[PDB]
Amino acid sequence: MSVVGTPKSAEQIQQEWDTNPRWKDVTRTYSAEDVVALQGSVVEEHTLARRGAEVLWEQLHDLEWVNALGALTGNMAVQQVRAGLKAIYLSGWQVAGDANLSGHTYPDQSLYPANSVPQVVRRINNALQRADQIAKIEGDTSVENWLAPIVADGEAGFGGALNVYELQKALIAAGVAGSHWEDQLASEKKCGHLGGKVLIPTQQHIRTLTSARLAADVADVPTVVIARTDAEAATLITSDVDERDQPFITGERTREGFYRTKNGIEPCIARAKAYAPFADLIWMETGTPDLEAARQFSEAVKAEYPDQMLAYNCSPSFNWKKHLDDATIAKFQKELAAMGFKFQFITLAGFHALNYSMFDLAYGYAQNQMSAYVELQEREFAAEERGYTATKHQREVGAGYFDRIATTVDPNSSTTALTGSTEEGQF
Amino acid sequence: MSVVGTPKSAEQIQQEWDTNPRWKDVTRTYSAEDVVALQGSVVEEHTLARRGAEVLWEQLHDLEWVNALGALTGNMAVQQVRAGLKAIYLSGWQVAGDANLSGHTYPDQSLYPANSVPQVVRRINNALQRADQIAKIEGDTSVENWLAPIVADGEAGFGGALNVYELQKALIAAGVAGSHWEDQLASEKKCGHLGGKVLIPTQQHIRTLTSARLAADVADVPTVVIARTDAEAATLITSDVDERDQPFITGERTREGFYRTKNGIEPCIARAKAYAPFADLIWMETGTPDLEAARQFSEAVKAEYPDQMLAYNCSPSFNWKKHLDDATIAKFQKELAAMGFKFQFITLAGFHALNYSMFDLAYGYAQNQMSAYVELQEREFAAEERGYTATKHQREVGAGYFDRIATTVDPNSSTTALTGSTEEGQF
Amino acid sequence: MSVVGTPKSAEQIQQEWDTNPRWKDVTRTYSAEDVVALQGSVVEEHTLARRGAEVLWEQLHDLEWVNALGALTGNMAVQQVRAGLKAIYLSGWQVAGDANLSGHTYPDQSLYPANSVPQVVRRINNALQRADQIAKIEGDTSVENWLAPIVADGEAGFGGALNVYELQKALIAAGVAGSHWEDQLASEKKCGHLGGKVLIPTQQHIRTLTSARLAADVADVPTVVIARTDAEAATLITSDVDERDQPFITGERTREGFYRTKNGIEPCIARAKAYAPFADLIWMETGTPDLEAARQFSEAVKAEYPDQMLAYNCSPSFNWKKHLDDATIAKFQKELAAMGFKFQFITLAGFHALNYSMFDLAYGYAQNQMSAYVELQEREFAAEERGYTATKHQREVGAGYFDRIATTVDPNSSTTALTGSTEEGQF
Amino acid sequence: MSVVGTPKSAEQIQQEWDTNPRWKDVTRTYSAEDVVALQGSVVEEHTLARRGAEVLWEQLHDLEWVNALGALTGNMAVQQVRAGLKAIYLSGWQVAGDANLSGHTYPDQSLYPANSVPQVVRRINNALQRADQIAKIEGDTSVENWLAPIVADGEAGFGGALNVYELQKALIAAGVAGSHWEDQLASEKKCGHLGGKVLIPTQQHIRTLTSARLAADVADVPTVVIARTDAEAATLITSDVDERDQPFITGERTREGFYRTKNGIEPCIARAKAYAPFADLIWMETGTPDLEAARQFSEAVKAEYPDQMLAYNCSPSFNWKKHLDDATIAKFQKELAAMGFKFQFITLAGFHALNYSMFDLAYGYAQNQMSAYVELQEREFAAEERGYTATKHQREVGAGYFDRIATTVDPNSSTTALTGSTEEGQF
Ligand SMILES: [Mg+2]
Ligand SMILES: [Mg+2]
Ligand SMILES: [Mg+2]
Ligand SMILES: [Mg+2]
Ligand SMILES: [Mg+2]
Ligand SMILES: [Mg+2]
Ligand SMILES: [Mg+2]
Repeated sequence: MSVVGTPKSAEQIQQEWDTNPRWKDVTRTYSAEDVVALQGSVVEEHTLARRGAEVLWEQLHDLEWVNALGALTGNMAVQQVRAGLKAIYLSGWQVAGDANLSGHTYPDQSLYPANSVPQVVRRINNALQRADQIAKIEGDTSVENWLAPIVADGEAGFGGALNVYELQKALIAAGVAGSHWEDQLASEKKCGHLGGKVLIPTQQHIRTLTSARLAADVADVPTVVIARTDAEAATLITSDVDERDQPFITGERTREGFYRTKNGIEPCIARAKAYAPFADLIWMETGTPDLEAARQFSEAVKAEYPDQMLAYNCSPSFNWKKHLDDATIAKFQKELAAMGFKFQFITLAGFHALNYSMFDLAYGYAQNQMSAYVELQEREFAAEERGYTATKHQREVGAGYFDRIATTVDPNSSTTALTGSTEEGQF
Repeated sequence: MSVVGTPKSAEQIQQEWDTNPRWKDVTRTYSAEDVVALQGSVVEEHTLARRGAEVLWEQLHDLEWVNALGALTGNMAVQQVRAGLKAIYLSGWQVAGDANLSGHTYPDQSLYPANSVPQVVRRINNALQRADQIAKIEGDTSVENWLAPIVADGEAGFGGALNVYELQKALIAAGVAGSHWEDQLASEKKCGHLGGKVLIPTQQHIRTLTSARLAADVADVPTVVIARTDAEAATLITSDVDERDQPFITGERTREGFYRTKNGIEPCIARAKAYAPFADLIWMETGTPDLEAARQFSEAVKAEYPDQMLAYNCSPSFNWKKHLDDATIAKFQKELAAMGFKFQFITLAGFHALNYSMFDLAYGYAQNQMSAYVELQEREFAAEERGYTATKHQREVGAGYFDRIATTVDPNSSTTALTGSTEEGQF
Repeated sequence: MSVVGTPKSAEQIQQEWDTNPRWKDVTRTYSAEDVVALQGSVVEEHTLARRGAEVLWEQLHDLEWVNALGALTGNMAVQQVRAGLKAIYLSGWQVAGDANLSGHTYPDQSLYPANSVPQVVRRINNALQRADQIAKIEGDTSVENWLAPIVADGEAGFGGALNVYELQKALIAAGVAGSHWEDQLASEKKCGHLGGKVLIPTQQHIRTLTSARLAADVADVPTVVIARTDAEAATLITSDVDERDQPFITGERTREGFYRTKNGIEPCIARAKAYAPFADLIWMETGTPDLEAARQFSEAVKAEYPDQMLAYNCSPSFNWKKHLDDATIAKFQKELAAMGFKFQFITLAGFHALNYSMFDLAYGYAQNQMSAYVELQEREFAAEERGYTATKHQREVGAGYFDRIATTVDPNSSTTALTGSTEEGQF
Repeated sequence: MSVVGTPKSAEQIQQEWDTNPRWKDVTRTYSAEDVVALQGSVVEEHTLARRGAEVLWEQLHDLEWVNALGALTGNMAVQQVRAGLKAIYLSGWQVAGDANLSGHTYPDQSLYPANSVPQVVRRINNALQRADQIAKIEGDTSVENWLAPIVADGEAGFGGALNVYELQKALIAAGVAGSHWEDQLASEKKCGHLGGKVLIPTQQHIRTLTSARLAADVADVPTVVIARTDAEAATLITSDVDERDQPFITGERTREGFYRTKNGIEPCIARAKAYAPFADLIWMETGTPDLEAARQFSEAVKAEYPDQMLAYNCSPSFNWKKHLDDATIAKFQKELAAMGFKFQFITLAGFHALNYSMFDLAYGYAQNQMSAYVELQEREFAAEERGYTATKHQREVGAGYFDRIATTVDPNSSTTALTGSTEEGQF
């Protein structure tokens, strides 16, 4: 028949795990033969997941740090990369608020359908691919890599280890470069800066990270796996079964049967160390933007795992100027990078950028009608020396690219779009 | 064996068409008994489509005009209402560019799946409903009508009269208030400011408008029907069958078999007059923002149909200051409204606000990291004086509303969200 | 200013609760005031949800029993109603196997996206509405109610009370007549006839049944709520916090933190008694089709709630003729109805009818090609005596209905479908 | 900065076109450079579309003929392969009737959203992959190739050449092996055996076929392209612009402006010869199942293109025994295969199998309840002799495969599914 997509043998997988530096301090408690046993007789190639994960991993080592902003539409990711950024962050909060498959607006509590983040990963890749296609026919080489790696939110996995597995597999099918997984109970998941957070036992989250790595291995892509702990603020945990969690149990219980637990940096450091063999990066959620609390967490973890890369949420859920002055804000990311926070991200940047700009425009328009919009259009013209291109919305969205398709099919077509447009005539 | 949703009698519908001022100069070439024959034995109520269409009809007569901005996400629509706007425009261009069900970025050429605009109508209504629910528990009466009427883009119907019918039916199921339909060939559809436009015969567009009205009648809701002509710039038409079109046919053909046709305001005036018995509002696409041309179109149509309301596209596809001075720009919508342009809209407002604001934030972030974001957050704090609420993003997307559900189910729940949040603590 | 969809006042809600016999023995632990506070200023009418819930309720009291087959496509439900059944069963197992929004084939473990069953509800209603519409234009009175009530699977709620609330809300929006809810941990959910099941505490399932009733009340519809218990086979429970479950707790614990518990009919009886004030019907999963065990459960429950209706899963996961002779199989559902099992259903009827018929067809087709298909067509022709209509597939699917739309829009249309069809000329 | 998915060079593409026998008689009116120009800087690999197309092309040359049945769910394709079939047919008609993204039941008139068939391609592939995964862990080698090639319906492209391009690209991404395209007007598209069909000019369908090859070239996969002509029965055409269609134009016109045209075998032969350079297989719809008419068509076409493979629709829209005796029926497909009809398919097999099997079961269940279902279950047990496996529905849908995933993550998990199941205990 055909040999397309034949899976590798267990031995070839094993040699890769033994010799490739990518897997240096990666623990897999399953075997290579286990991976092959799950792959069927055909392995689909996942081009964008492979390329993204590779590029992300190199970047995490070659750059002083990799930073990103949350993107919830395709055009958002295109502008992030046009503006120079080298990675995209796919916030689950933002998907909950304004981009999930239920169509509803939700708080950040794993309420939306579990395939919602994968769909947005696919959307962002499609949008980047379109900018890449448009840049090629225009000879625009100002952007080196349109296909920036995407790091996406797996939340608490929407259930057990098998829901984790399927989420990761879907994320990879959509072309994700990395994914993060937090040690909360899925059925009570919260934004790390909301209350009512409930942890799961340390070993249960190790199962989740093992499942996330298994799905990437079965899919044969080196996806970046990020472990997040919410132990800094959570005062509840589902069980005391795990001996590593028992030191923090207080004995008090809730009507639901949850266990009260002592929160803070101490559970966070211990969970980071338990997750380290199972995590390419480690992220601890914090209550404030504090370089000193971050140094304290960082140093402890590298004390046992010196090569362990970390990740930091520069969260809009912090009132930044209530806590830091302008000098500290301006150095914040650079300082974190020195401590080993190699991936830093503003989770809700898209939500705030979108909501503020539309309120600003709409309130102007409610008072001044067209004068309000022309101010925006003039700001857009001005931004073109900075590299902005979306003022010409027709080309920005592919009109010239689909013209090229139409003339490739029929060079004499009288129904192409850009010729005779007001964009060609006024821009 | 229930009375729920029993359809009306023919006589009942007929009497409504005869007596309700809503149908003053509305021609239906089909009968009431034709409508009943298509309704089965159960007629689903469409609450939001009914309320939206009735509210929209009133505002078109009570206000001096109705204006709106394009919205491509739910949060966008929420901010427009929060800022005082009383209607939402749902642009098909923006759906093609950044919000359609294929996942791809597309030029405005009817490339996306035909149920994409219905899905966004449903999304916007869900979002406005969430805001309405939150305001109610917060005792916030600052907005009188959260459920602003949505006017949505039907494009060229994505095919024949039955595709038109199904699109209108889906728009109504999602809660649309009004829909607009243009006289282009669906297979060659363009943004009215792109080239390569192909008109369809006058009678074929009357068929489209009749099908949109029938679908609203069968759905038993008074949807506002908007007729759009693209004849100002189109120099192609599919056929010379219609005697009303023949005066502008030149006899030149293209290789695809299209007919060349003399473009300009004269064909728009003739098509407008032909569409007026079938259209609640009439919309002529133009190539520049020109108050004198608008007046010429308006007076010509009103000479025959004095009560005929018009709609105008304040298009971002115009380079506005290259054509008008700030004085005229400032008075543009007010002047148009006096000529009878009672619905005016900026089609791509959402695209440009989203793309510009993200490029701006990202560009600063690339050079100054957290300092660029804190600037945005401080702008958001400032805008609270004008009624902005999204700085508190948790309550904005319904964290307090879902807490209320949670404590309604279990008042002693230990896992509610706002108590202990950094938002409760820092905002 | 509009009165469309204005919410009721708490007093109206209270009076309906106190006076409607629908709510005779129904406990609500929240107030009518609470419900109103969640309704915003507009309540969408849910026509099919209201009509189907009312029809379902009346049928449960007017017929000896209501039976149903699992349906996973719209055409399936149409054929069930055409063949005389009076309710549709919407199996979550079948959705996981062959009709969920991930696009993947899954075992029955709550792996698919949580809006999947709602989408199939909406689909089934659309298909029944089409059959209804066709029947009207055909003058076909052979089916008195095409819109048969749909009873759909809400599984273990896909998370907490809030995930339950959103699933019930989406089911109602899609037009469901009733939904069922089982006392398993969502993250380890199983088909009742699979091993490895984990119970939640009795109170937590009461919270679920309360959440489901609350969403029905906030959506202003009398949805039938079914409580399912999995305690006949489950030997694991998440916690020993509820004193009603402690008598069955052994005290040993698993690595996951689960508690071993003594399974069988006695925990089912106790749980059923605890659920009775919050469930319109009660369902205990069993390991075999056994009338004697069903009698035991019915007698025990009814000894305290004599008017409590029960549901029974006539499961294809039983090897029927391994456990009963043809005489017992023939009387099975009649005997169950005499014991109060008023809703009875074959969950996987659609999966087995679909899978066997296609294997049988394809096997014959591989062997004798067209001869195998002609055998099917001839059986279809022979079934017309019994009322089968789908041999004429064009009309079955609405070609004549859309011809009626087409000729309503344009009575002179030269592109209608059934005239000149091979169906008109060969059938 | 990665070599993953680096596009081939134009010279590499040219060499394959010049030297690979797959492209022997394939005309491309565009260039290899035009293909690279559209590829961006990264080309995603489409494993299933590549493997499927390669297997399909091989099977069309190795086997006496390749026959298929229409499949509208994943389980349907699984049973077709289990029973020995080597290809799957994906019918646009069936998607309209029971499996499209609108949720509605439609007649076969391109009413559904244009990404519906790609979604079903992706679904079928997912379902075959799961059967493949299950077979591997079961040690089941009874099926040589679970990933049977999929031939899917592109209808009339849902618009112009760019709609055609996007549908082919979406079909490829979902993993299709071949796609067929008909010379009908998209806005008036019909099932070949409905009336009211409108042809488009010969050259316009060459543009569609060229557009379909271009998309496969840009996606770097050798998708099989089938050309369908509806000219046997269609009496209307949009235009007389093409001199190849003028021999049949009568001069009369309809009120819509369509041209009446003389239908039959003669325009079909002229159109097949025009399409042959742009089609891997050629299909003419017929009004009856007639071996002599089929013979005449093949001989006339092969008279000029001796190697041109043909495709034939064994349509359930024929009343088979009304036209043919059992002997002709039994030999029909073999006879066609000797004429060059290498792909033969029963389009609506799934619709009729699904509809008849559910009516039959439900009618029996209405009369005799469980006796009727046990009759089916016993037939399923009996079919196991023939290779049927779905009586064990738990493993059929992957309960064993997900158990293997669960015990790869945690070998001592206490929540696996098949151990303790009734399927293990009773089957
Ligand atoms: Mg998140
Ligand atoms: Mg590590
Ligand atoms: Mg538009
Ligand atoms: Mg009018
Ligand atoms: Mg179930
Ligand atoms: Mg009760
Ligand atoms: Mg078809």
